[PDB]
Amino acid sequence: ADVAGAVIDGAGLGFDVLKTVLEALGNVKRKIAVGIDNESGKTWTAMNTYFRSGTSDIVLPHKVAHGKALLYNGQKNRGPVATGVVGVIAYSMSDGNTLAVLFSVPYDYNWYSNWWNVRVYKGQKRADQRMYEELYYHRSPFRGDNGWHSRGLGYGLKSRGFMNSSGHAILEIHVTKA
Ligand SMILES: C[N+](C)(C)CCOP(=O)(O)O
Ligand SMILES: C[N+](C)(C)CCOP(=O)(O)O
Ligand SMILES: C[N+](C)(C)CCOP(=O)(O)O
Repeated sequence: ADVAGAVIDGAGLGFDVLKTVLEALGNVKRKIAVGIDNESGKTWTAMNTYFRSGTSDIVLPHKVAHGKALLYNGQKNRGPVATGVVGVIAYSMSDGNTLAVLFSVPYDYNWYSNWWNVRVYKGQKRADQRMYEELYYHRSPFRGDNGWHSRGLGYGLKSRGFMNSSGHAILEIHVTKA
């Protein structure tokens, strides 16, 4: 089966492949499978993931051509620590701007919920705490509510994505030319 870390045909991205990626992480309380389909017309080059909470043992897929999707994952920090998997993925686009994707899969659903977001930043900006705070608090993230959400991104692009509500999370995003 396709694995986290791979770049696949973007038409092959879907819940089945992400479920498999999520299952392959085994028995961990909070974990996420992330798939982002690049149909933007331009190549993305990975910069970094800012992990606010949690970690990954997967290399952030380096080059993602138009027509390809990346597969990735993250998991809570090891041991009983009551924290989840929360972070921002940042890819450079060939126009000199940055594609940023927020994911948040909190430890405690009594206080918090799943959220995600997608935004293009002007210039080359590495993912960091400031970007996490902007995307989570101020830039209208979407709830992981087991439903799809669309939004135009500017820069000739639009996004359509889905995230479920539970702590074994899947996040599937398609970035297409608007
Ligand atoms: C809930 N949060 C997203 C604001 C902070 C991080 O959550 P957690 O990793 O402590 O659960
Ligand atoms: C602060 N806390 C993480 C122990 C519980 C949640 O409080 P709040 O951040 O929902 O106000
Ligand atoms: C994410 N948010 C800051 C826009 C809404 C509040 O969500 P949460 O932190 O209470 O789960």
